Amino acid sequence: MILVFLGPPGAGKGTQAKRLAKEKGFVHISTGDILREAVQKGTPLGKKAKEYMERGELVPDDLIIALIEEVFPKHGNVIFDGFPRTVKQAEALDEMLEKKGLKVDHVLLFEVPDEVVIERLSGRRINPETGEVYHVKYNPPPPGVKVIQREDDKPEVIKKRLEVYREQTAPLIEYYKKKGILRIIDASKPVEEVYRQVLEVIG
Ligand SMILES: Nc1ncnc2c1ncn2[C@@H]1O[C@H](COP(=O)(O)OP(=O)(O)O)[C@@H](O)[C@H]1O
Ligand SMILES: Nc1ncnc2c1ncn2[C@@H]1O[C@H](COP(=O)(O)O)[C@@H](O)[C@H]1O
Ligand code: ALF
Ligand SMILES: [Mg+2]
Repeated sequence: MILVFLGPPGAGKGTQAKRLAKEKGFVHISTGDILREAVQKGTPLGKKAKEYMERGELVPDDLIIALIEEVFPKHGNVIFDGFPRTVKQAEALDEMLEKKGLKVDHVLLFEVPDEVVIERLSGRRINPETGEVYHVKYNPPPPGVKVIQREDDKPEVIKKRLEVYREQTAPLIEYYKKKGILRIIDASKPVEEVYRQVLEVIG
């Protein structure tokens, strides 16, 4: 089974993907997590991607396409979390998979309004050593866990990221609808309820 999680920044895609992957054995491919690792390591990819990410812009397609060619699991279940994020990325994914006799089985759209997105992102905090994600209101970190606010979760950068999503990523909703594989979830609900809806799709 190959899944794509699609939706605005802060919709809860990572939160749900991490759980589904552990509980059901999917390989989790988060382009954001992988890119943040590259930046830390200072690889050619990381050094180039950094300033796009800091501005809330997308990293250029060719870099992301190469990244996915390099890490795409040969066999077994996969969740692509935050990839694809452009039409050209989605076209590349389809081509890659077809060469392997595979296809995307379901694309889960995490629907949530802007006001909710903005609250989730402005209260998001991360453990920079593990990538674990918390929320100051909805899931605060316990004692002993040092967390930070991502630079891209600043108010002006959140604004830009939502703009970028609407212009470049939201067209994927129609791209996948027209493949017959889009499934809608209400990602504005609390975490447990979102997860129930995820399980319903993949079942
Ligand atoms: N259903 C939910 N309700 C409330 N807060 C949530 C929910 N899902 C995730 N969060 C919190 O909202 C923020 C965004 O979640 P995250 O999984 O990082 O989203 P994404 O991967 O889509 O950008 C995080 O701070 C997370 O703790
Ligand atoms: N598929 C992608 N294409 C382009 N840039 C991406 C992609 N995934 C992550 N990014 C970059 O990483 C940032 C964080 O994304 P994420 O961690 O998925 O919320 C984005 O705002 C982009 O700068
Ligand atoms: F996957 Al995001 F901000 F959209 F961590
Ligand atoms: Mg994420």
